[PDB]
Amino acid sequence: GAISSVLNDILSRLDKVEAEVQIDRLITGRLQSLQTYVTQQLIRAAEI
Amino acid sequence: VSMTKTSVDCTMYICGDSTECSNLLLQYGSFCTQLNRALTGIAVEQDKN
Amino acid sequence: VTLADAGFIKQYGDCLGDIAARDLICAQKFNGLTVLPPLLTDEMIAQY
Amino acid sequence: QCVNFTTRTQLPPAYTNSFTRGVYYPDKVFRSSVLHSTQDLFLPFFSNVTWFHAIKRFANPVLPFNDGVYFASTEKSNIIRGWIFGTTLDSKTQSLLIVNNATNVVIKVCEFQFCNDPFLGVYYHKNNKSWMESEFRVYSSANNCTFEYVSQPFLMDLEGKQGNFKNLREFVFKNIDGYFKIYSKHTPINLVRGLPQGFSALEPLVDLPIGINITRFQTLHRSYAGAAAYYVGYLQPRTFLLKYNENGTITDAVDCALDPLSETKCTLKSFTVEKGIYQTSNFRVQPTESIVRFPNITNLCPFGEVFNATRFASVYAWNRKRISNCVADYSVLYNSASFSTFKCYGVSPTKLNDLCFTNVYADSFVIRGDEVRQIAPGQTGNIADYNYKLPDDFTGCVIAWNSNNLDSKVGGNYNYLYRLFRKSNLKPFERDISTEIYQAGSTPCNGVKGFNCYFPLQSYGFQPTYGVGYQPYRVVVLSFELLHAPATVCGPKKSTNLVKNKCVNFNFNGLTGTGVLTESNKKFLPFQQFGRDIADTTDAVRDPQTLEILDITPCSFGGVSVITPGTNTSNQVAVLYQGVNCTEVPVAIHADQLTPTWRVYSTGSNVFQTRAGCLIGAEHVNNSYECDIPIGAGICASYQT
Amino acid sequence: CFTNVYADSFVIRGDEVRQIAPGQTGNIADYNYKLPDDFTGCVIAWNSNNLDSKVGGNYNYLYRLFRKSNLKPFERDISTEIYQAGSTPCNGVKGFNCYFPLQSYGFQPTYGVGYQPYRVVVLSFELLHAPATVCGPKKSTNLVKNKCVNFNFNGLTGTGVLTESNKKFLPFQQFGRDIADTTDAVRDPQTLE
Ligand SMILES: *[C@@H]1O[C@H](CO)[C@@H](O[C@@H]2O[C@H](CO)[C@@H](O[C@H]3O[C@H](CO)[C@@H](O)[C@H](O)[C@@H]3O)[C@H](O)[C@H]2NC(C)=O)[C@H](O)[C@H]1NC(C)=O
Ligand SMILES: *[C@@H]1O[C@H](CO)[C@@H](O[C@@H]2O[C@H](CO)[C@@H](O[C@H]3O[C@H](CO)[C@@H](O)[C@H](O)[C@@H]3O)[C@H](O)[C@H]2NC(C)=O)[C@H](O)[C@H]1NC(C)=O
Ligand SMILES: *[C@@H]1O[C@H](CO)[C@@H](O[C@@H]2O[C@H](CO)[C@@H](O[C@H]3O[C@H](CO)[C@@H](O)[C@H](O)[C@@H]3O)[C@H](O)[C@H]2NC(C)=O)[C@H](O)[C@H]1NC(C)=O
Ligand SMILES: *[C@@H]1O[C@H](CO)[C@@H](O[C@@H]2O[C@H](CO)[C@@H](O)[C@H](O)[C@H]2NC(C)=O)[C@H](O)[C@H]1NC(C)=O
Ligand SMILES: *[C@@H]1O[C@H](CO)[C@@H](O[C@@H]2O[C@H](CO)[C@@H](O)[C@H](O)[C@H]2NC(C)=O)[C@H](O)[C@H]1NC(C)=O
Ligand SMILES: *[C@@H]1O[C@H](CO)[C@@H](O)[C@H](O)[C@H]1NC(C)=O
Ligand SMILES: *[C@@H]1O[C@H](CO)[C@@H](O)[C@H](O)[C@H]1NC(C)=O
Ligand SMILES: *[C@@H]1O[C@H](CO)[C@@H](O)[C@H](O)[C@H]1NC(C)=O
Ligand SMILES: *[C@@H]1O[C@H](CO)[C@@H](O)[C@H](O)[C@H]1NC(C)=O
Ligand SMILES: *[C@@H]1O[C@H](CO)[C@@H](O)[C@H](O)[C@H]1NC(C)=O
Ligand SMILES: *[C@@H]1O[C@H](CO)[C@@H](O)[C@H](O)[C@H]1NC(C)=O
Repeated sequence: GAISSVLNDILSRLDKVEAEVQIDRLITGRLQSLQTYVTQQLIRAAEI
Repeated sequence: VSMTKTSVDCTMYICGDSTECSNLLLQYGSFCTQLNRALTGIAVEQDKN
Repeated sequence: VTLADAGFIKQYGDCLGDIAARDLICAQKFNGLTVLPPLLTDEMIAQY
Repeated sequence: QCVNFTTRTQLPPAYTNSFTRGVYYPDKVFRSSVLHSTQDLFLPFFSNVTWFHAIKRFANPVLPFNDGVYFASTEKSNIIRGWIFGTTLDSKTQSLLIVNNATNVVIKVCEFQFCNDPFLGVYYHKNNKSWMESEFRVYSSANNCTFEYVSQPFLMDLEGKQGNFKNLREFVFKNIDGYFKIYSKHTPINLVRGLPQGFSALEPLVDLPIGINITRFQTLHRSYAGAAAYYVGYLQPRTFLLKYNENGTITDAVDCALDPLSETKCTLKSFTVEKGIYQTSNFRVQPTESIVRFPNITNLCPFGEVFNATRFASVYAWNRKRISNCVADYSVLYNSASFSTFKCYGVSPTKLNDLCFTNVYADSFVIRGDEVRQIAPGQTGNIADYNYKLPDDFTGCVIAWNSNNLDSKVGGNYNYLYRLFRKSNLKPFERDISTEIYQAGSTPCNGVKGFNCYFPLQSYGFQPTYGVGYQPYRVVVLSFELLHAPATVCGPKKSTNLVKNKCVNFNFNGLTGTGVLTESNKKFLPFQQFGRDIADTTDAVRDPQTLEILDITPCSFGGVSVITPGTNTSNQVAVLYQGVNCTEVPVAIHADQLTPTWRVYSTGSNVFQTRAGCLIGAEHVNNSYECDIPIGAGICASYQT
Repeated sequence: CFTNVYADSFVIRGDEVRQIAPGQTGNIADYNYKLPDDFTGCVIAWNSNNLDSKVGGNYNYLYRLFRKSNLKPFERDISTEIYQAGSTPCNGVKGFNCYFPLQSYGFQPTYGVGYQPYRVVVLSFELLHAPATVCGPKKSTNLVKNKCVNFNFNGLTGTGVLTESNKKFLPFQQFGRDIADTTDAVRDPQTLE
């Protein structure tokens, strides 16, 4: 839901107040994407 | 008997070479240390296995 | 068995240039995903 | 009066190792029995602290104050009376004075013309048993001022009395966010000449709202058989981990980036580290400079031909002008107070000088002032519905101002019109020129008009009597698209020489990033500006001044693990740079920067390559043993004779 | 309650009142009054032509137009050094493309809104994380211990039992915090226990 996926593109085109509203998304979406990977790897590690 | 050990740099993944992103990531507290601790736990266990 | 990324030193000259177009583990590495080597090598496991 | 006594009197600058000084309570909050981590301006542990000593005749140098200062004096009998702070110190800029005098402290902020060799001094035993501070030869004039304080004398002559020991003052000064924070501590000390081994913390003393740029400072000796010395350290932005004991006193600390062991202590959040190997904050090479590469176009873009045109098109037939092959400067638009409204989408106007544009169209028209709201994307109303729709995902700026003072006429201006009706609401960036009669009644119709068969346009008779919201507004929309294509409009930013095979902060056309550039062999077609990775990040670029294609690679980085016996067995540690052929660690010299500030280990001979990375500060031995601490790929490490 | 309060007061044109908010930009914000990115406080403004706009022009109200660098948050500059807008260095009272750095408002009551003068006040406190020095009209209650109560000290509200501690807060400390960053202890503002 950010205006771009490229982190530097968000910074190249927005001011230090409006950028954070876009960056919080990329952070919250990426952070969720890691928590899914690590949960799936702990469950695979439990099988191995 | 094992699988590939992986360490994921949670700051470089989320905020790749952005300092202003890294200052926002710090607002979420320990989650990158929890992810690093979990993947280190898996990695140490592949040698134990 | 086709072992993708054993972790044995990607010394940049094998990961930039012509190979970089055809090697997905260089994109993984450049995004901070690192594959670590096993403690016991494929020789030590062969000796045991 | 000011006096020209002698000179600076030789070279007094000495050096010392500031062990564990300049730690202070980071916030006005109590904590106890806790390991607390804080990021602030702090004195680094084991820093190369500067030293000055009184031995006769002497003077005090003016010193930098960059990022804030730690000041201390090893003292007896009150020679150090205060400090001067500022940036020119000569009444051209206002500056700060702190002094303790025979009545009391002063803190004052003025356009001081300080003396070149400022001094204070006392006359001994002047027939009244008192010794008296007649001299205040510190400034000639204090021409204008903005802050004053006075109260009492800050002379806490401590216990033990009469100079039985030496007395250490410590101070920390942080000019941040217009507020000059002072912290301070007093302690007895008995060291003959150095700065003392041991731990102490500074309380926050006063917070002064002085509002001045301080780049330099000086201290103030008194004058008249006693002798004294002062230390100057410089703060840096760091992370510190503080051991608050059960009384809530900072009893010990770890400087989180002093050395690899201190960084493991800061990672595990403990003063003891168990025997093992620990991953810690990952290393990266910093950029050695910047590159900027915009097209070498020079002709200024035709903004006057849009914004100061003779007559604007009518909003049913809005004029589109293409701005291309030219240099813009959006600051000379945006800082012009003449614009009543200037709002942007997908960009902020402050960035329009940092960035290039694929192609640009200016759309230009006149509308009523209360309809200016209708020009923004997603809107509804006669303009937006029937004759000028922006797309739901527009990027660009809309800019508007009233033009009664140019285009409103007492006999009525009627050359400006809009469409009243349409069969269906228009697609974004459509233009409809047709004059066909609109069938508002159920019957078909023909000819010049019918009953409930309207002429489709409706006009406005702008007259300068009309109120705000009924006046004419000249409006322009700048409608660019960004970064995904070979741009030809740019800000006034000058390009640079290019450089390759080094880490650099690059910027091509406004695509900012950090990386190492290389001569690629990718065949980009003439319509392609950037090449992308599976991760949607840019991995190659066509340079906009010499038309070759450069590969972008992130410059060297990898994991750092620290190897240790238990801290109660030893403080020696070894570093594993995992994934690295470390013939680069010689390139990791601290001439340029690296993220982990420590780099002593790179000294060599104790460097060993492994399939896991390279291991530094541990010696390779041929005889095998049980695996004590596991590195990887058959290698282990251990602590032994 | 507030740690300490400062009121900032000044005059600007009404259409530049938008520049006083934090993160904003323009000839006021960039060159003479910047708020910090994390400002805590209130910005308050009103037109004052009816008190200090004058038919010949008021010219006692001035604003900086040039500076080598944009000023830091809550910085103030009194300097009158000539600004080198041209490529040459220069000296004296003026030169070609060397400007006196200030430019005056001229305020006459004929001006429209946006050009009219506004008196602006900014209140700039920091809250609760330090011993407070000035606040609201709320009357204190008596105090009670060893019972559950809805407490409120200096505006730090919460619910708990209150008890005589033996923690030694230093004179600069108002609150203790737990490992969890919750308030664990408080120094009472009427009896300093
Ligand atoms: C130490 O430095 C101080 C700052 O320069 C200096 O303070 C000055 O003290 C005198 C005497 O009190 C003041 O003079 C005024 O005192 C009261 C003010 O209400 C009036 O009754 C007097 O008529 C007179 O106006 C100065 O104004 C004051 N300066 C400032 C800036 O406050 C001390 O006197 C210095 N002490 C020594 C020993 O030098
Ligand atoms: C927190 O601050 C406390 C106050 O300074 C401090 O308590 C003090 O500790 C000393 C040493 O234990 C006590 O000295 C007495 O100890 C016994 C009698 O209890 C005797 O053998 C000694 O001769 C001597 O009389 C102090 O009496 C004691 N003060 C109080 C008020 O209890 C704590 O140790 C401090 N805690 C930390 C971790 O710093
Ligand atoms: C706080 O005071 C500082 C000292 O005056 C000031 O730093 C100065 O900034 C200017 C503008 O950049 C520098 O002038 C030079 O600018 C560049 C190099 O930075 C050159 O191309 C120019 O030819 C020119 O020589 C000063 O050299 C610089 N001084 C120092 C010691 O760094 C800050 O900008 C001031 N900040 C505020 C908020 O007032
Ligand atoms: C302190 O030294 C300065 C020189 O560094 C003196 O300034 C000079 O004063 C004479 C008049 O006495 C002038 O003719 C010179 O042109 C001045 N030179 C400069 C560089 O300004 C100053 O007068 C001395 N102070 C005292 C009290 O004698
Ligand atoms: C700084 O001090 C100077 C010198 O007193 C002040 O300049 C005077 O200002 C008044 C009022 O405008 C004039 O009548 C004088 O002729 C000025 N004198 C000189 C030598 O310029 C100046 O106003 C003060 N500035 C501040 C902001 O305090
Ligand atoms: C401190 O820095 C100076 C040069 O600035 C150097 O000569 C001196 O040896 C340094 N001292 C230490 C302990 O590194
Ligand atoms: C002694 O004190 C008085 C009163 O302050 C003063 O006038 C006199 O000058 C002092 N004596 C000397 C030698 O200064
Ligand atoms: C538009 O006209 C005004 C008044 O002549 C002038 O100040 C401004 O610089 C002009 N802008 C352009 C882009 O022509
Ligand atoms: C860039 O500048 C050089 C030197 O003036 C010139 O030869 C070259 O043609 C320019 N590049 C382009 C794209 O025109
Ligand atoms: C660590 O070493 C100290 C001596 O320096 C000893 O008293 C302590 O018991 C040791 N602890 C462990 C866990 O080895
Ligand atoms: C290990 O032994 C070999 C000979 O087998 C020798 O060349 C090498 O130098 C030895 N290793 C070290 C660390 O000296």
